[PDB]
Amino acid sequence: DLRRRLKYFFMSPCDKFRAKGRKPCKLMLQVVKILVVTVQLILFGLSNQLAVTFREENTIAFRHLFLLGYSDGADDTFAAYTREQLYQAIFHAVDQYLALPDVSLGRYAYVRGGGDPWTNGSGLALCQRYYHRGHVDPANDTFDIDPMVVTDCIQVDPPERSSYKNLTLKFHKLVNVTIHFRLKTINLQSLINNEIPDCYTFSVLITFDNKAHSGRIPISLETQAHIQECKHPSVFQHGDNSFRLLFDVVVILTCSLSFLLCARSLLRGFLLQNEFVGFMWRQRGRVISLWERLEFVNGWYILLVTSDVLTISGTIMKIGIEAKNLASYDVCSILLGTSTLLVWVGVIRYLTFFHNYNILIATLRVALPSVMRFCCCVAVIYLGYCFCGWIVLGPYHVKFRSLSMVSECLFSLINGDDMFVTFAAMQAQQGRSSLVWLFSQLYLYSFISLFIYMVLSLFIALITGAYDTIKH
Amino acid sequence: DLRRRLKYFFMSPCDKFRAKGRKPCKLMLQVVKILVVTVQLILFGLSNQLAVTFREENTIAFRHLFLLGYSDGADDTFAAYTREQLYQAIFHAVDQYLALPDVSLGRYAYVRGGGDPWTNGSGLALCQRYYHRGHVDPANDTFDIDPMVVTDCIQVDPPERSSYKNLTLKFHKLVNVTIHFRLKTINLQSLINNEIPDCYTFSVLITFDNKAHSGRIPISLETQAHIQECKHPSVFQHGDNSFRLLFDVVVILTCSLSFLLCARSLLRGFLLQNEFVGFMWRQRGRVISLWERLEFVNGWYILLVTSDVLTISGTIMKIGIEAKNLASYDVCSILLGTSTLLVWVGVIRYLTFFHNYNILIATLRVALPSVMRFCCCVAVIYLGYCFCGWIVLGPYHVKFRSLSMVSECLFSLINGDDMFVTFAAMQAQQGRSSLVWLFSQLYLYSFISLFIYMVLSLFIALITGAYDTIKH
Amino acid sequence: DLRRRLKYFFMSPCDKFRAKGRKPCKLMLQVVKILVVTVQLILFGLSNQLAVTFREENTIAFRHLFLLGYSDGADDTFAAYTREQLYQAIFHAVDQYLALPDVSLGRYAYVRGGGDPWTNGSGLALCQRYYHRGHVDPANDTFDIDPMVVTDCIQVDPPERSSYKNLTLKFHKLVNVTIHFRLKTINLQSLINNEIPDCYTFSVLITFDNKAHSGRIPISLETQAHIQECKHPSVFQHGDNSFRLLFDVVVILTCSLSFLLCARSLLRGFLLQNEFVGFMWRQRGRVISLWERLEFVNGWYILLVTSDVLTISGTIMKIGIEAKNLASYDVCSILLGTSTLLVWVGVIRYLTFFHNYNILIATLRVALPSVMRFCCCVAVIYLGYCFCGWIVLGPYHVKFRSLSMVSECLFSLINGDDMFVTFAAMQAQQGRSSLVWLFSQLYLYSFISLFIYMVLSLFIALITGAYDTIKH
Amino acid sequence: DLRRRLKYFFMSPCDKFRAKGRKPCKLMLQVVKILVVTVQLILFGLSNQLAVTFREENTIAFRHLFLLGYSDGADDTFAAYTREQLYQAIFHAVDQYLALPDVSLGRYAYVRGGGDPWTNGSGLALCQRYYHRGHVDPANDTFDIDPMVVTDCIQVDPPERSSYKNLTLKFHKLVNVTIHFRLKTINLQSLINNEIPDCYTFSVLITFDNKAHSGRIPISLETQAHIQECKHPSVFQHGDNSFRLLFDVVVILTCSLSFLLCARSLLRGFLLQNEFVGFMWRQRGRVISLWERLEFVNGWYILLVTSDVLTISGTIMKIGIEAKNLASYDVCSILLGTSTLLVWVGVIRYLTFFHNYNILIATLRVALPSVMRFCCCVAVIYLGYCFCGWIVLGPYHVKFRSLSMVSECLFSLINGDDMFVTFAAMQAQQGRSSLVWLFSQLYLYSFISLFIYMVLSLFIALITGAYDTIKH
Ligand SMILES: COc1ccccc1N1CCN([C@H]2CCCC[C@@H]2NS(=O)(=O)c2ccccc2)CC1
Ligand SMILES: COc1ccccc1N1CCN([C@H]2CCCC[C@@H]2NS(=O)(=O)c2ccccc2)CC1
Ligand SMILES: COc1ccccc1N1CCN([C@H]2CCCC[C@@H]2NS(=O)(=O)c2ccccc2)CC1
Ligand SMILES: COc1ccccc1N1CCN([C@H]2CCCC[C@@H]2NS(=O)(=O)c2ccccc2)CC1
Repeated sequence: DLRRRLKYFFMSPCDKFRAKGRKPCKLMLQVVKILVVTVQLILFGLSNQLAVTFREENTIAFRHLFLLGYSDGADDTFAAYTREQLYQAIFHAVDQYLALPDVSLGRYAYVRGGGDPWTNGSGLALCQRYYHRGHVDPANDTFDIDPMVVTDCIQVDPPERSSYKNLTLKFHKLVNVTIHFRLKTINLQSLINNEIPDCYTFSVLITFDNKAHSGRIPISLETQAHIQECKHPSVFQHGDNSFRLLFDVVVILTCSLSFLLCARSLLRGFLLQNEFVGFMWRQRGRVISLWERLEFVNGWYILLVTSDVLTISGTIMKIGIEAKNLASYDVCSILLGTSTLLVWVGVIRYLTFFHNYNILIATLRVALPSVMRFCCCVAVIYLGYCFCGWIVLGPYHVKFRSLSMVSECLFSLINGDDMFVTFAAMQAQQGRSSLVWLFSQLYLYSFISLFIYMVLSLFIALITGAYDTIKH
Repeated sequence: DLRRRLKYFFMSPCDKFRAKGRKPCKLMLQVVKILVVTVQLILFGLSNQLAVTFREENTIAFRHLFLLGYSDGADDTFAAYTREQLYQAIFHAVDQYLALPDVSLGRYAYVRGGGDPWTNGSGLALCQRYYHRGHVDPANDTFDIDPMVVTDCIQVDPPERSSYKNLTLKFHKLVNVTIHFRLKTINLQSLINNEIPDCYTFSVLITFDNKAHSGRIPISLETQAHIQECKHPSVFQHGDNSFRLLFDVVVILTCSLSFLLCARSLLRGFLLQNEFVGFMWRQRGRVISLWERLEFVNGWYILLVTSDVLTISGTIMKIGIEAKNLASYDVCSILLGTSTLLVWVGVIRYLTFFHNYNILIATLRVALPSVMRFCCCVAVIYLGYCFCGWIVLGPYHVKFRSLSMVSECLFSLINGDDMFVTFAAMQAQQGRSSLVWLFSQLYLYSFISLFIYMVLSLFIALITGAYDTIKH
Repeated sequence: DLRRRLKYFFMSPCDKFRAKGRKPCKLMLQVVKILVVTVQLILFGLSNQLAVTFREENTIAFRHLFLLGYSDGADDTFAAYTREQLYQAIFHAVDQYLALPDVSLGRYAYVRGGGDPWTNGSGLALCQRYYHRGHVDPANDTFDIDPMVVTDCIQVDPPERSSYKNLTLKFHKLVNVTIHFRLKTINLQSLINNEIPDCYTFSVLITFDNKAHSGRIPISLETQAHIQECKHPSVFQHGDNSFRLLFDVVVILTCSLSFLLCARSLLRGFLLQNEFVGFMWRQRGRVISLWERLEFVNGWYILLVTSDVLTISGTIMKIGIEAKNLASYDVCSILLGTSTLLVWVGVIRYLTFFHNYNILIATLRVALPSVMRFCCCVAVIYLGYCFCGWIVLGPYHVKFRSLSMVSECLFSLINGDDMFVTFAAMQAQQGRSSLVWLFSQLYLYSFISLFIYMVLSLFIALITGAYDTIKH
Repeated sequence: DLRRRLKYFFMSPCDKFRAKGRKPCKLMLQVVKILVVTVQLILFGLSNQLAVTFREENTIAFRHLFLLGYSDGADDTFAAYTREQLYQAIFHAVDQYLALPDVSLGRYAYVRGGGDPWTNGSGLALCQRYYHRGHVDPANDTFDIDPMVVTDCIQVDPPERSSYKNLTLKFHKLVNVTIHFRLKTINLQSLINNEIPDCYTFSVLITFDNKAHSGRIPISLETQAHIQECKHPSVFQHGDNSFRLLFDVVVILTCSLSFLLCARSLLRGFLLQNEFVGFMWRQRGRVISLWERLEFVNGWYILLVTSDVLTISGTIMKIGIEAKNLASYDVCSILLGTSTLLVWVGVIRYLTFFHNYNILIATLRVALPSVMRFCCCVAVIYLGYCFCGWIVLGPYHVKFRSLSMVSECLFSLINGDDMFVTFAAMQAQQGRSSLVWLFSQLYLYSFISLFIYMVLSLFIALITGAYDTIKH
């Protein structure tokens, strides 16, 4: 009765073909879906790479043009330690902004005031932020402070093809000094794709930051690009307009077809399951809390459904980005990359049809639960070690400041990396604190030994036991 | 008779609940103790982090302000090789100290003489130490020396809102030159916590050190902070005065309750044990030297007692530190971190109640003795290698100077780290000493091979044998 | 009948010697072939090393002489950011070319015009490439561009024992600026071999590259040597003319003899096989699709034949290179190195004659298929991870730009290398993109854990199972 | 008969004590020998360390004083690229030598002429070496060269408490330029030991090396110390004269006693063996080629004899060094370190008396032969890979120049070190040679995979099989 139905439902594709029904249509559909998803991802990645290089090189040029005394490397630890140093840095930034068209190797254009910092007609705004009242006096031990940041800002307007040299900076109340301006470029490098009308607008922010009030003011330069269409389309675009959008709609249609087929199959499985519980109610025998009624389901279809949902949701956003006003590449790239990862993991299913590959897969499937329980135990011990190391070695070593950093350092240590650099960093404070040095010796030796000579060996033992159980 | 008593004593908590007695009160007490200890540690660590950053940034500013020709990095290998170089360094330090209020980006205050080096009214003291009699003469081979360090010191007093330029430095008898001064700051960064009255006093020591008499005088700058209350309290402190001290007394009370409960339980175990030895004296049978009468004890209660002792002893010192005159963070942080590590290791006990986690724990408990015996053997071989490597490769390579450094280098080598850097450091003296180069080749190859291909494999074999014994 | 024939065919060499036939002639021929191939490779490698050092040192001297502001290291990140910077770099290059004979520490000679860039009488040609029409205007959003690179070039002729200072560089249309010149040297270092008439001609190309149009123009110096005979032979060459060519013809003859013997043996095996299929047709029994009729063959003879083909094909090209007009060392070195690798792998055959070494070899031969199937599964998962990591972490981290680079980074990570450097590189953008930072944490932890604690353990399990099957 | 004798000969020390004979005299003698050898090694190492630091710091001071434009680091890649650069370097060296007493921070003394380069009265000799006849002409392709190095040298005599500025350097025939001078110092740092009369004499050699004739002349500074007694002894030496020599003679006597006891024991074993072969000749039974007659011997006594021979031979040389004219620390340190390594390995013998440690030792003793046979096979494959990698990647990457360097790089790669740095170094020439880049990809991936996933797994399998055989 239901015997033949469940037989066919649990048959492999080859035995299905042998018994009844036509060829592996869904299987070759999934093959072509793998192909189109990978090709789409590669096409997206090449263009993103070629635009990221342009953005980075323009930022490097901006740093070398506007930061005084800047040299490659040293992007951190670039600061000011003297009032004249800070004044010279600020005045150099503003003078280079005013001299840009005569000295720069690129071609930029000024942007007149159209936002919050820039008033009408101004292209650069240097704004300083201080406290409304501050009477810091390290002598007599009195400060008399009320934090309410006041902003006093100057606007500099550029010339066409003074009043900032009178800046007084209020060093004892200063919070930060910032410089805002914008520069329009044209990406001529886009003559390979012939999609040249990439017509950027960089927003440059130079920050002189005085939060810590340490006498050391770090200096930074961050930028933000805003891509557009540079009012000159369809010179070579007649041949490339159709290809990208047609490939995107092909991907969307293939993934929607895959989703509908897998939904049909999952509904079929659900109905067969509910038939089985009823007919087992008929004889009313071997029933338990029924956790295996969930084992009736097919996990590969769940994986496939998730992958096509992610693929179509990311392809919609890619369509929006590459032509329309969508500017959010992070989420789109995360969606597309996760979908491609899942699509490529879904080949393990085509490998479990053959006996030997199925042995190698069943070994891991059998070993996984013990691995996760051991991961619980090791989790708790490793978290204790992370807390102890953070709290003790934080004040002395910069690799142990954040909990994320101490976690990364320990995870690198249990795999053999930066081990002697860590040990030497600890060695560099023996004279400062012999007690902390001795604690660091005990801590590092104990942790590395316990986690390399006793935990990884047990992971190996678990996997080997699983392999032996499978091969017998 | 005693059968039911020992039954209940050795029952698990679930079977205890099933047989007689109320709920796991001690177990949930230990859970809330884990929680409060971890939260206290995190609260302490955040504030220590935020103060250590301030101290470090002020020290960096001091180095860049007072050391002549100083650049980031190069904190070692910063020295002087010429008399005019040393004179210019000293005079630059003193001139920057005198010019600080006009040039510094921070706000500091001078400290008039109140200690040993500083006489009345002086803020800076540059003191040179030489020998009482020294007639070093490399020619004729005569030195005629009697070491008795004499200190000749100058005091410079600062001005308010000369006599050191006449320094003669006695280069052939010099031991060191030092510069001592103090600077008062106010930690305005403490406006997040609103606990702003952190009103430091840095003690800066600039050392020109001539111990080796090599013609190379290294120059260093060390500082020491002395936190205080800056005579302006209770502006926002009304809301934060109670929270920290209340949390500390809550931790103290929870840990004292835990300690008393575990002491009750350990006394119970002792009395049951002494009852067992007597009733076994009654029948007078299966008695040996009685090492298992100690196996009657519960190690988890020992761990818990140690952890609460450490926690309360460290919380008392934290209470002393954060408000009173206690300034010793090293011991307090070590105590708190060790207590948190032990408290988080104490969850393994809650995992050994279930069968599968108990298998994973019993495997390690069974494998530990063989691991420690193999560690004895490997100890002796590794110590021989450390001695040989130190004595032979010490004179040529700086990674092999100290016994602690050669031990760290070898422990990193047996785990795959800095291996090629070590080999290349050895390669860099083939022309100097072919014999030492060949010895270093043999030494490094032999050690790494013997310790990677024969010792770690035996650790794996021990753990795998233990796992197989447990699973059968 | 055929029983004795197949007995002798499958006998080992020792049992062959015991039963019938003379000594291991082919085996000792292969031994002397190993010897001569290794000696030839070493002789070739020493001379290539000694010439590569000369080429590299001349290129370093060229960089320090012609690049303005160049310092060791910094071979990348050497660029120009200002019009005057670029002009000064170009003029410094040309002035140093004109001043070379008075300032250089080597001895070079000028090469008058004999090629495409250099017209008659000119030694240096500085050529700039721009667009035929370009109206880039970042303001108003208009570019009006048609890419057709026009080359405007200047020729500078050197003096014997002006007109380039009038260069205008067209910065808004520029593609690149190049400088071409040649310099003749004589390798006097070849007085050890006494093969001194190495009389080079370096072609130096200095590129000022403006592809990205970023405002940052990287500057590079590449060279190309062209070895010759410097019209002064046979001063010491009478003793060294014969040795190299005689050794090369000895290698050729030995490898041809080896090839002919192995071809005889393979034909013998083929004829015995075709006799076996016929006589099995006689009784007409245990026949299948006959995959073992291919197992009749000897793989070691295939390896040997390939190795002698590669050796003779590379020795012909080495003969051509070292005296004649052949200048292609890459292919010759690849051929010779592959042939030497195969010749040294062919000793495993001499080890499989003894029982214990044969056990160690048969273990690997039995474990190889499972290893390759697991490599298929791991291939697909690892490729999914590579695609996801490239697409997501490409825009932010330079180790993830190319697919080859992300593959190398992941392959290094699963073996414990640059792990914490990767983690810290990710940490450096938490403030920029918390979302990408969290994704990178999940990604790296998941990948390293899955590939270290579950895949390598299964490789170990496969090899251990194979060893246990072999030893029983 | 002989049964009781062989019983006692093969008894353990505890069973010997139980059966007949007094206490473990030889065993506690070996314990005190371990102690004295380790203490002697430590005492030697501390003093060698403290003198090596002085030598190194004086060399650093010499480099910073005499090399023009020298900065810490950059000890390689320090060269000259211009005639005026070389002239200025030479003249700066000589001027600093003449100005030393007025500018140096150490105290040095001039050494008048008493050797080969220095004639009478001269302290510094700058000598240039060129060819007797050289007509290098890169144009016309003619060199006309006969190598016969002629030395033209200048002598500069120092003043007391010109003619080198007229140097012409013959740049087209130059081989090298050298500068030789000596400086007497006094090690005042030896006031801790009070063994102050360490009265050195540094021989400084500054080499301007032009072997390659590349236009790049590297510049180096090497020194050589010559310790002496500085004509002022026995000021504090009355208390330290006896201790070192008494400890050295104690070590010599202890090691000679150990050697004589072990020689007695080995002769005893030989005589018992020769008795056994005779009495087995009596019954004339179970005799073979008799490899076990050598198994009659005790390897621990061989190890001990070698260790005491090395210890006494190195202690004689240490006695010679620390007071007499012996100046060869390399051989002495090698002897002492090897003897200490052997003495500390000799504790494994005291561990094999107990059953569990003996199991852990017997596992390794049983696994060693299979390990060595697998090492033969892996040897041959790894040597093939080394040859191929050297010959192919030598011309492009500096880590692959020497066979020793490629061997160190590969041995580091199979253990997970500098793997991504190697891969990136290869990546840096994709544009230069795509073919060599592709070969390097195949080469590195193949090697690392074959050696990590197939060879170390087999080492683990061998050790695990040995452990299982021992535990059953
Ligand atoms: C794909 O997941 C895995 C897949 C296969 C095996 C293990 C994991 N693991 C490791 C990955 N995760 C770690 C992330 C970083 C910190 C939190 C976890 N460290 S841990 O539990 O103290 C730890 C430390 C050493 C060894 C085993 C666990 C936790 C699951
Ligand atoms: C938590 O302790 C452990 C826990 C689990 C396994 C091993 C240890 N070990 C290793 C940690 N300790 C080492 C500290 C540094 C020097 C002294 C010891 N090195 S060793 O005995 O020559 C050595 C060298 C290689 C492998 C095994 C021992 C010694 C106990
Ligand atoms: C000599 O070949 C081998 C010999 C012996 C064992 C394994 C291999 N392998 C590893 C070498 N090859 C890799 C090259 C780089 C990327 C492509 C392959 N990576 S992988 O299949 O995702 C992978 C990742 C981790 C472990 C096992 C496979 C693929 C065959
Ligand atoms: C104490 O000796 C050992 C002790 C215990 C195990 C192994 C060795 N080995 C390794 C040490 N020696 C190596 C020196 C460098 C080059 C020559 C040899 N490399 S290898 O035979 O290709 C090779 C490569 C990978 C794994 C195993 C052998 C060769 C004996």
